[PDB]
Amino acid sequence: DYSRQNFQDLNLFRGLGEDPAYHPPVLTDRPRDWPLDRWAEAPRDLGYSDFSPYQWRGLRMLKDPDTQAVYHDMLWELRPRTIVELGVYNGGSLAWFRDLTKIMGIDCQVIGIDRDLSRCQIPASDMENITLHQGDCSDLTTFEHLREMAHPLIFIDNAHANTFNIMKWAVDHLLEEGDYFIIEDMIPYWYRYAPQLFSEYLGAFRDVLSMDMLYANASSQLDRGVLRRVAA
Amino acid sequence: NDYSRQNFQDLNLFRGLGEDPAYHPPVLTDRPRDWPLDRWAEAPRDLGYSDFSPYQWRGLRMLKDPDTQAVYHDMLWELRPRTIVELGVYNGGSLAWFRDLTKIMGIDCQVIGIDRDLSRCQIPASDMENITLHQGDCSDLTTFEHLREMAHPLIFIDNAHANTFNIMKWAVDHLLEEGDYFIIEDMIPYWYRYAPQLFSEYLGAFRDVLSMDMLYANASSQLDRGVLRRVA
Amino acid sequence: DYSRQNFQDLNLFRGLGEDPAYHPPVLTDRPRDWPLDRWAEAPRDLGYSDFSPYQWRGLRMLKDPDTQAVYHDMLWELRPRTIVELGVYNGGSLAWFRDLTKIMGIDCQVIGIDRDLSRCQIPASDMENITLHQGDCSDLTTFEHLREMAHPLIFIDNAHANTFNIMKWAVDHLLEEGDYFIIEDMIPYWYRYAPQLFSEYLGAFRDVLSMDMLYANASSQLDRGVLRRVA
Amino acid sequence: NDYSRQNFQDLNLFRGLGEDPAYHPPVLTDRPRDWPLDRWAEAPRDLGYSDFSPYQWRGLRMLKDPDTQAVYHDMLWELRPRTIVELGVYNGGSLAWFRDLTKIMGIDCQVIGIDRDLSRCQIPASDMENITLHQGDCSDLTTFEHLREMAHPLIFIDNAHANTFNIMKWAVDHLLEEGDYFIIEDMIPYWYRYAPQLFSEYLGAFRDVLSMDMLYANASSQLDRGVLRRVA
Amino acid sequence: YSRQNFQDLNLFRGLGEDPAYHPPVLTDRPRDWPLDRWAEAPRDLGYSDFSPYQWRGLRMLKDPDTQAVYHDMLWELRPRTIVELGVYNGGSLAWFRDLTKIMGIDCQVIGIDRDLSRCQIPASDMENITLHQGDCSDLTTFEHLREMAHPLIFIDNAHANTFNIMKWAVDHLLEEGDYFIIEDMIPYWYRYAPQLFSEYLGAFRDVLSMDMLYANASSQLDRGVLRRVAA
Amino acid sequence: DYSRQNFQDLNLFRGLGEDPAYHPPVLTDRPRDWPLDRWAEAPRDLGYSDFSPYQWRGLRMLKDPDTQAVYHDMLWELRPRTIVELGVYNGGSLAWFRDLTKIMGIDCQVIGIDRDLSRCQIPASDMENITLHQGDCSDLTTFEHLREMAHPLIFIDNAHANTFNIMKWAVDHLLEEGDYFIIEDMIPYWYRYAPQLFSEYLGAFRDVLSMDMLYANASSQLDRGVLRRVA
Ligand SMILES: C[S@@+](CC[C@H](N)C(=O)[O-])C[C@H]1O[C@@H](n2cnc3c(N)ncnc32)[C@H](O)[C@@H]1O
Ligand SMILES: C[S@@+](CC[C@H](N)C(=O)[O-])C[C@H]1O[C@@H](n2cnc3c(N)ncnc32)[C@H](O)[C@@H]1O
Ligand SMILES: C[S@@+](CC[C@H](N)C(=O)[O-])C[C@H]1O[C@@H](n2cnc3c(N)ncnc32)[C@H](O)[C@@H]1O
Ligand SMILES: C[S@@+](CC[C@H](N)C(=O)[O-])C[C@H]1O[C@@H](n2cnc3c(N)ncnc32)[C@H](O)[C@@H]1O
Ligand SMILES: C[S@@+](CC[C@H](N)C(=O)[O-])C[C@H]1O[C@@H](n2cnc3c(N)ncnc32)[C@H](O)[C@@H]1O
Ligand SMILES: C[S@@+](CC[C@H](N)C(=O)[O-])C[C@H]1O[C@@H](n2cnc3c(N)ncnc32)[C@H](O)[C@@H]1O
Repeated sequence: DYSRQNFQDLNLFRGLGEDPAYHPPVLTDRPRDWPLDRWAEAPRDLGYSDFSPYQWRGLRMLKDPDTQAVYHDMLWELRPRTIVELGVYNGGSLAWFRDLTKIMGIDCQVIGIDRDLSRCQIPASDMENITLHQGDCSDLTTFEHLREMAHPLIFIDNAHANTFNIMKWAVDHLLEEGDYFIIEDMIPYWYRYAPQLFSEYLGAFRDVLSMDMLYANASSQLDRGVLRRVAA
Repeated sequence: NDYSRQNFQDLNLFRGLGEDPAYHPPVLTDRPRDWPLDRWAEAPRDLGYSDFSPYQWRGLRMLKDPDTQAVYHDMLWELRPRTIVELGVYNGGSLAWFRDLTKIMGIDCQVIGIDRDLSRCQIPASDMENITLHQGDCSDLTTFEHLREMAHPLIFIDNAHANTFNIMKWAVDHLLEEGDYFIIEDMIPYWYRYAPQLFSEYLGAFRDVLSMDMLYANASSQLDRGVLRRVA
Repeated sequence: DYSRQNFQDLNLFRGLGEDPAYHPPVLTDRPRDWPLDRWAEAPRDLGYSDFSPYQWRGLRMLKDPDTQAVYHDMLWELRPRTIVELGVYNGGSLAWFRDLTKIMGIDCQVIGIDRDLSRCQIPASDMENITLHQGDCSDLTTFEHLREMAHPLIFIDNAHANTFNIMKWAVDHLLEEGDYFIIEDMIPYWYRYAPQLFSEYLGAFRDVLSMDMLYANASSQLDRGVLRRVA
Repeated sequence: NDYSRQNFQDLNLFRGLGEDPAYHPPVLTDRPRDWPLDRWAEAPRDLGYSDFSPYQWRGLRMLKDPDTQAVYHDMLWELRPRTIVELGVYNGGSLAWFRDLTKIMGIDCQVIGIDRDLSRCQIPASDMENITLHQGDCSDLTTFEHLREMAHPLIFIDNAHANTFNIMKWAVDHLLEEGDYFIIEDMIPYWYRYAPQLFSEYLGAFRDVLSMDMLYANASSQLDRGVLRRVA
Repeated sequence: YSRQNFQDLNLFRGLGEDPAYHPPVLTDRPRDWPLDRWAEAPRDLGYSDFSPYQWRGLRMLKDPDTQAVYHDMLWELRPRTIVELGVYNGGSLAWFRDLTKIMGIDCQVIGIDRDLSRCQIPASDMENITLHQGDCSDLTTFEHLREMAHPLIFIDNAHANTFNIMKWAVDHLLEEGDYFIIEDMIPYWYRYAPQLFSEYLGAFRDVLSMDMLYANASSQLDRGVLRRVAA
Repeated sequence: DYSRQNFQDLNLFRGLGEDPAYHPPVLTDRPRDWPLDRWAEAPRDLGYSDFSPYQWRGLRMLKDPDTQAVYHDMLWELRPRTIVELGVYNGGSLAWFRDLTKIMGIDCQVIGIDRDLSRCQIPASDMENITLHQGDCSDLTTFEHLREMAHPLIFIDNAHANTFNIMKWAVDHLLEEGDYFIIEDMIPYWYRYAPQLFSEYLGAFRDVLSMDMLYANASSQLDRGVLRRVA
């Protein structure tokens, strides 16, 4: 029935899905064990929904395998001492960045920054190398607090509110040479909707930032949003 | 160096809309408008401008694309609605359209337009016969409690997408009679990716009161599986 | 039925279909009302032939919505007083130009020309500002007989017969600075079969005609065929 | 003013035929015919000329593309035809091809050409063995009587497409035998797209006497769904 | 199954299990589809489109698009001698001979291979074709033939030791205007060894050239048509 | 020039490439730093050969990120105490498996096998729990010399010789309920090249092995190769 129900806002779920806990996909319309003597007879598509079906030790990943492939290459090149996500959801990306700099012999500090850090599904006792922080984007004191951080640094942006003042402040009071400011997912959508202003705003950074063309065309998500600092 | 001699804005605002609600025509960059016929074959065969939201009607911007337009023609012609409503307004270009078409078709419709910010609206006052703007939110349902029993048949369109199931719930129990439509543009395919289970339920609780109208349902990218009506 | 039925030269319908009168599409492999408790299991395709579904007030359209949006832009910018369609079929294009100019507030006179106006479907009543004309294109008296038209103006060829002579006449006798001559559909085809002869022809007009590259690439049907007097 | 005194031949004449029935091989424009191997990779990968009707056979043009040819090759092998009829000659390239193949295959097969206009036929007289041309129109069925009952089996091929069903009618009642082919190259899809109802109803008529040969019928773009043959 | 031996399915790579031509068979539908249900009939081919091709009851691994190219090439440059290196069932062999026969070309076909046993050409049908057993690794398999008339086309369908074989040809065989072609494999050699293939290939700039008329005209011959240049 | 040089049989590089050591991509047609005042005018294509540009801590990877996602999910479910790569080339996938089971907290011992181990690239400082063997697949001795190892067990065929015969001995002598046996890459090629046999051979194992549909369709490389043991 409809007349006895109250509905949520499914907008809260965009680019995220329902639940930050991992769901292990199950098959509906086929047996896991397909009989081999009917090999050709078996269906070729997935079996389940390919929305965001990507995990890391039972923790959901918002970055697809290609975006992972990029971040791996980038990490192995820069040996980044600090990696700062800005937008956390379930924390999987944080548990990845840690687990990865670890086997790379990079002693790295991974920092999450979300105003709501309650969706984090990481075990209490898996949090070696990590520092969370609560703070809204429209206030720049949030980011000052972490200025005595080792370099090289990679600032990823995954909320993307007040991003441009965060960039202006970054350049003016944080990024050393060849540190990465990365805007994930949205940059093309800003050029879709607002071409005149975007091309002005980005174009203002002409002399301090620049797109890194090794990584910038190498994944759907990072497409055209990977930046770093120059000498000037 | 233009970075610090500028204050930057929020550009998330323009998502789906574009920076200016007033119509500006396309202009050409890499070609002339007047291609010489001696070199007809040399002519570039691509468009020449942002294919984002080029469309228009009588000098006002239009967000419904030509296919969508088409569908609402066939729809209006078949149904002959005495009322159409547009939750969500922006430049009010689609209101002018709905009004002009019904007029040409001999239909005595009244177009309504419910926004919170009508300031963007662009129609000349002098050209507003059979159009009414109401202000208010999609959160609380009083915005709609003053919508009189206007004439039927009646088409409801959601374009804001906020609390758009509680507004569905109100429309079914208070307003829609047989044959009346209720159309969620744009958003139904994204809600289905981001919540396959929850959406399939919320939507299914209208089993006995609403059916998707296949004739128009799969005939536009914007109206894609977002066209519903009553059969009580 | 093979030893009885006699047949209709089915080439007649090449391009237009069987019935010039509109008939809404009906479903076949479907209910119209798909149940919402099965929303995710409903077909995604259209469910009816997408040949020419398009219409304008019970009249057939053979200008897909995209082409429709082009001429609209064109009509808005130019504000023409005359729009000569050439080839009528059902006259859906006729009524839709007169309707559209009407809302735009423009004093416009639509004129269809065709060797056969017997499939025109326009209601008797809805004929304000539409002047029909009978005559073959391979007769240039079809064109002389025309009284003087007002400007600015657009000339649309959908008959694609003896078209280059008709370009010669129109330039010589009718078209003014800024006026369009628009060949729908056919340009790429001629350029596919006779590329050498097509250029020869098109290129003669280099001093009197240009491709308006603002509209020229904005619709399959108008693909590289929107011309107008640069003068 | 090159237009003032240019004799404008009617361009509709060349529909799917071209300017000239005489074969002339294609010609490079933007690229040297011999490419230097030092710059191998920077050599362009697009054809070079117009893919409109590039094909040929012994200096005669071929309107039947290689996909269509393969089909005819397999059908000639299987059927070992004793007679083959073309309705619509043009340059008669297909006429030569059909005969040259039947000779190689070791098949006594008279080839026959029918056309109201045989002035474009390019087959030299010295190479006319086993090929009989025929002046005549489609409308007039008298034309087909003097097919002096040729030997079977037998492939009828409609390339003219005029009064076609009224030829089919004749052929069935007068010329075809258990296994003989009646084939309509190209049009069948276009008639279905233009006259959906009347075409099914017309094609339905020949149900008892004819079948589509599903082996060949989906086998080339040009022969597509128009390879028919005598059942029972 | 536990006392079974399984063959190397890589022996059948790009060839298939049987060198004989058998004709395709429809499983899921009738050969004779009924005309009342014409619109419901499958649009898809109806069987495996991997090497479905044949010439007079022999399998053809050259597909139609490639045959059209070789025809143009034969017709233009009447060759006195064609050389396949790679034979399989010999359909390319008896094809190359048959075309030359209808063209009035006095042309000798020769096929060379370490394995001929898979050849399906009957003895009655060997006129002007000649088989040879020899290995690529060994260059002395080839000098047997520098008493062969020109013009000459020389196809590589084997892919072993190719670059050494090319250089033997350029030095000891090809006269100006003659063809050496590599079917299928150049584009994979470029994929796999960008730097080494470009080298091995650009060594022959002073003696060979990519024929641009014949090169981009099939899948199989992609960028492998080469010929001898003016000295 | 050519007549001096010796040419490696370029087919040795089929599916692998020239250098087994990793090298990072190098841009040719663009700077690495594109200026922001002309962001919109930058190229959208990659900038290098997408042939096999993937890596893992300085070692090349021939499994693509898709395939690496499937192998993750698999490991995390099975927690294999033994993985067996059959074919090794640069040893990169050998390491990746060892690295990943390690951080998952699994005590898994990775095993590679090859006829040729000289290409392998893994530093000995970083060799923990990786065991190599030399041996042809040809010879069933290669495997009988393999010592007992712990389950659960994934057995990957990445080299594709004698692949079915190996499967037979794997089922008889090595595999156990729940253990895998995955033929990466080749199975879809064997279906096109040899359908009749490929089915008779695969289906001969119907009683013992099954296609794990959860992973067997989630990667173009693993596509329809993922088998697993089941009583
Ligand atoms: C939208 S999610 C990340 C999704 C990711 N961009 C994707 O689609 O792949 C970003 C997180 O940042 C938080 N967030 C949004 N705006 C913020 C702000 N202004 N300051 C701090 N956190 C914010 C949200 O609560 C949310 O959990
Ligand atoms: C997609 S635009 C409207 C499109 C409009 N029908 C047209 O085509 O011209 C979305 C509109 O919804 C309005 N809107 C967004 N959130 C709203 C809310 N919570 N309550 C009422 N209106 C809202 C915005 O002001 C905006 O004008
Ligand atoms: C394609 S239909 C018209 C299309 C329609 N007006 C539109 O806007 O899309 C072409 C029309 O031109 C007519 N026609 C064909 N040949 C003609 C000729 N030689 N002279 C005059 N009219 C001709 C036909 O009778 C037919 O009605
Ligand atoms: C497409 S061409 C022939 C194609 C050629 N047979 C082939 O191999 O594909 C069409 C031919 O039909 C002929 N034709 C057109 N109308 C005809 C008619 N009414 N009666 C007989 N032949 C006609 C034309 O002269 C023209 O040569
Ligand atoms: C692709 S098939 C030949 C294709 C066929 N001739 C055609 O025209 O399409 C490959 C052939 O090359 C032969 N071959 C492979 N390696 C060879 C070598 N090293 N020496 C001689 N022949 C070889 C094989 O015996 C096999 O017959
Ligand atoms: C696709 S690569 C293996 C990639 C491997 N997964 C990795 O990255 O670690 C193929 C390998 O199979 C090996 N190989 C080929 N034939 C073989 C055979 N008959 N016996 C053993 N190894 C063989 C080759 O030497 C080559 O190293």
